[PDB]
Amino acid sequence: AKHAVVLDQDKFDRIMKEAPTYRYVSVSVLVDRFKLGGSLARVALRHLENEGIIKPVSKHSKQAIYTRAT
Amino acid sequence: SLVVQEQGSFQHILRLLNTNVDGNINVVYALTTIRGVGRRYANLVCKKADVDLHKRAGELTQEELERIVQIMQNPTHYKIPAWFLNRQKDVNDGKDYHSLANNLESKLRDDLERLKKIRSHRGIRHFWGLRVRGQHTKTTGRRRA
Amino acid sequence: FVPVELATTIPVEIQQAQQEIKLFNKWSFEDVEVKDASLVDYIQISKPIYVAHTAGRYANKRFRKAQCPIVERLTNSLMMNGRNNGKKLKAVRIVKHTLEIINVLTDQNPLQVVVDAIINSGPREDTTRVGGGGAARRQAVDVSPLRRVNQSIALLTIGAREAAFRNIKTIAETLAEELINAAKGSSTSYAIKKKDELERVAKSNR
Amino acid sequence: PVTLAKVIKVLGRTGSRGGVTQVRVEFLEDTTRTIVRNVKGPVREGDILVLMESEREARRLR
Amino acid sequence: PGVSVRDVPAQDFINNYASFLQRQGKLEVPGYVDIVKTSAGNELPPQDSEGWFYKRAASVARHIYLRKQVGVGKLNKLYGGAKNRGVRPHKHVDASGSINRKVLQSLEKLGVVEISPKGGRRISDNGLRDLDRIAAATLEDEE
Amino acid sequence: TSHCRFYENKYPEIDDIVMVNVQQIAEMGAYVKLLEYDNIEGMILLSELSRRRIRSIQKLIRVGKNDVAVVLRVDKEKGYIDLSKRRVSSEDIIKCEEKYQKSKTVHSILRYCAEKFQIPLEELYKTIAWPLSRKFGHAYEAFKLSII
RNA sequence: UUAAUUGCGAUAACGAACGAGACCUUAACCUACUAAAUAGGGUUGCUGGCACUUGCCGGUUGACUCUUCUUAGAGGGACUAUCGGUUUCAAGCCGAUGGAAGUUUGAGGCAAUAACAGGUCUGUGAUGCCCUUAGACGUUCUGGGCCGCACGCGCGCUACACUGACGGAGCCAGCGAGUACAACCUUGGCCGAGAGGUCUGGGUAAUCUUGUGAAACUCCGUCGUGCUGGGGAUAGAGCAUUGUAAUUAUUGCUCUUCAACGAGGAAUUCCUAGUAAGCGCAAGUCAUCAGCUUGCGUUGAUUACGUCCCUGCCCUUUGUACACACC
RNA sequence: AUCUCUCUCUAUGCUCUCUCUC
Ligand SMILES: [Mg+2]
Ligand SMILES: [Mg+2]
Ligand SMILES: [Mg+2]
Ligand SMILES: [Mg+2]
Ligand SMILES: [Mg+2]
Ligand SMILES: [Mg+2]
Ligand SMILES: [Mg+2]
Ligand SMILES: [Mg+2]
Ligand SMILES: [Mg+2]
Ligand SMILES: [Mg+2]
Ligand SMILES: [Mg+2]
Ligand SMILES: [Mg+2]
Repeated sequence: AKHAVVLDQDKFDRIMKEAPTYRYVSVSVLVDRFKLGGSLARVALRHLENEGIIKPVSKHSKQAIYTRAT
Repeated sequence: SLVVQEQGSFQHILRLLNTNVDGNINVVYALTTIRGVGRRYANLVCKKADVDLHKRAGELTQEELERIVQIMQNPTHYKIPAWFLNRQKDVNDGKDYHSLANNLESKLRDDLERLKKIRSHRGIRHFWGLRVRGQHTKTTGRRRA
Repeated sequence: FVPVELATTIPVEIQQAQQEIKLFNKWSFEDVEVKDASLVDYIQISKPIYVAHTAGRYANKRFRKAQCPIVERLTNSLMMNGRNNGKKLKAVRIVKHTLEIINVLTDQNPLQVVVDAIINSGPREDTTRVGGGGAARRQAVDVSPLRRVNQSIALLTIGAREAAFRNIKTIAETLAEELINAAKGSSTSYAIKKKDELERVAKSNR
Repeated sequence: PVTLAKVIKVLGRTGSRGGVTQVRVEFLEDTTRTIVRNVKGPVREGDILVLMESEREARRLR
Repeated sequence: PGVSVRDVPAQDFINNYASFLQRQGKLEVPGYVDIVKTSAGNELPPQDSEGWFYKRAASVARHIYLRKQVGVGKLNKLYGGAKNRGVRPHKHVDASGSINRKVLQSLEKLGVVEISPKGGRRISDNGLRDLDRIAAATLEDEE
Repeated sequence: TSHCRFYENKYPEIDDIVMVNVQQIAEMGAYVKLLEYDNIEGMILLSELSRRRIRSIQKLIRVGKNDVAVVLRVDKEKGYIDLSKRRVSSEDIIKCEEKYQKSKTVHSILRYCAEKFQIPLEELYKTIAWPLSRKFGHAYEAFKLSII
């Protein structure tokens, strides 16, 4: 990945609007669909999960299993 | 954990202590790129400074960087004893020093020169281009110069 | 459903009809749809194992290998290449994650999807180095069911392995994706492609 | 094109390397045919065997 | 009906205890907190600056509660692990010997861990009470 | 990422002459990259690699090197190439080589521009190489005509 | 037929003897027997804690009671048993049931005849013979040397990273081995940031070290496609330790130094179930040092159950201008 | 009367020798 380890405002907005429609949400997924690549993606995911937005399925760390609200 | 998005304030790729410090490596691990600076001790330095490790390379404000530099170059005053730094005890001053960037190599060179002058075994080996620290050259070191 | 009163603390899920119906760690071991005719006692299903981790004897008879749960077999196959020889717990965890991914993406009971993938990857026509003097001659030989299934499983695992070798994608997700591809939709997964190539090769030879 | 036939009896095992089985295949669609087929791998009696090959058959493997 | 230390999950409990310790004023920290690697069999010191030694203390307390006659050496053996000798296969090396001792001393000062006239350290009644309280808190957090 | 096929359409045709750079040997033959058509993976099944029995595999074919080839089986759905080396006739070989060279030259032309300005590669391919090909047959011929 | 010159049987052969098998040694099964502060329970005292109405979790050499686990000892157990078919229905085999177990139950240990011109006089006071025998090839002291390095092979280890690494925090093993006419394994309490010191005791043994709280693993993190926190070679500099003696780093520990190395050509080894591999540990050597062996034990796959194609082997027949026997 | 039917290169090699007592 060509850097892309920034919690940029535009990037955040994109994430907000692209995490729905798609059923599966993960760090790997984010990396694939070109936004954040690596460590700060996890942080972003965490801060999307305060109340609602994306619902958890995983009860496990390292691999994240998350589905948007239907 | 940080929810802060941050605007255009951090400038990536920094020129610190002459040697180029690269972008978005985790402060400690950004400092490691500089010679003389190494992992654990970098971390310790950071801790001493009182900057949070979970930050970007460009994130660091100038003052913090300055403090870090000070900690590195003058180590003894900020509670860093012997089992800590590069040239412990030393051969030239008696005081211990945490040599950096373009100093350690120079010191090494000086040592080599002295050895050569005084024709010691290690020095001889170095002159030759041979393995010093207990190795059997029956197999060891076929890469050459 | 029906809370059993104990001095020891037991979770609600356990109390509920999991005592009544014994299907998986909260997944359907029912449905039961094998697309090809019969194929049972070669792809196991039926026996509702809770967690894909059973210590038994599945090498000590000719066909007894079949009575391994398919998920368990998958886990075992995943358990491969230096860094991961032994450590079946890890494999089990990965399988669980894969299942979760499947559930998330394109819904359905994941077990059925897995079964479909197993069916639709594996080859009908195969090649053996018969020789003809030891040279490059390979007669087209049709494959036995159990063996074919095993091969398919192996190739699925291989695909995942290939994907994971220096990548952001954690093994499980990748595996799930490839499984889905194999089942039906795109058929751009590695394993399925390989199988098809093999079949083609077999066809052009006798 | 898709065909499938049940196995009933094994006509031994043949091959320079070996391992590859000679089988007697009976078609579940019309039981009038019992053909000599090459099968790779572990195979017993009463198994459904998918065949991409329709009519071609061989006995010995050399 | 009630609670004890054995019946409550490990890591969560430990973290709760650590949090409690942090909240509390008395701890008696060394002059070398997060300067040591906690193990000579370890390569890099602990992360997230503040605490971690607290966590270790909590863990030690838990261990003491579980057993009866545990000394410094045994605790050291318990912690640490495989030291990356690099090119040479990794042998099991014990933790940093003094750190555990310091932790024990701190606990003694707080009044949670005492000594038995057989050899080693055992739990104090106050300590037991504290542990029980922590367990209760953890239970509350869960449900 | 840099990609896109050598010719006009996405997928290769039956009995198309190609040049194959050898990647790695497996079981069927080799998973080669076709240098006359994109970089789509295909295989030479062990029967049609050479005219005669030559015993050695790493002297007449060779890993890393290019081989004069022809496409036998193509499946216009996803991506499979059943390939031959033997079915290439005497002579013919020279022609194939020439074609390969032409293709290489074409490829060389289309990258400098990209380097100078990024922008989508597919678009570039569309606006430089394809219409001419459609009009005649090959891009190198068109280039030659232009030069003349 | 069988792993088997293992059987059954045809029978100028009959009755044999080794060998195999049996046999030992252990590993599994014995809620059967004998038993047990040097092995664990059980109830109750004696208390500690939280619920409190009984209770749960412990501590304590308090009694007393046993013995399922831990130890052993006598013994027993499976013999292919029971059917199902197949086979001159004999020899046996594959499948099913029951069983702790049905591959000779797994693995060993002993291993025949005949040799090899295999290996060693560098295990010996096991020696023939030849030599040197007093400035000695005997002997010991001092110091090197076997550890040298343009290279070429053979073992092994670490890696080439996300199933990762790095932090925490979970927490679980079996073989051992260990003190006297010497200086062992070392606990527990204070030193040091590690290594390692130090006063003490326990243990010349199921007790003490040691439940060897072992790794790998397990959970919460941190890092995130990068020769990059992957790799730790090579170099510096310093603190201890063993030893009369560490330079040609003995080793250990702290530091900094960060190369080759993106899963490996042609080639070839090893393996068919607690096996392969991963992972440790102890022992042997040992004053100090394991990347080594030898034994354990954790974690535990994939694919065969077959053929003679390559590589051998076994017998039978066959052909040999070969017996130094196809080299 | 029941067979069924497989396949190719591969060159050479120099270091002895042995009986007893009836
Ligand atoms: Mg019977
Ligand atoms: Mg035996
Ligand atoms: Mg002699
Ligand atoms: Mg002399
Ligand atoms: Mg030597
Ligand atoms: Mg060896
Ligand atoms: Mg490291
Ligand atoms: Mg590693
Ligand atoms: Mg034990
Ligand atoms: Mg690095
Ligand atoms: Mg030595
Ligand atoms: Mg000859």
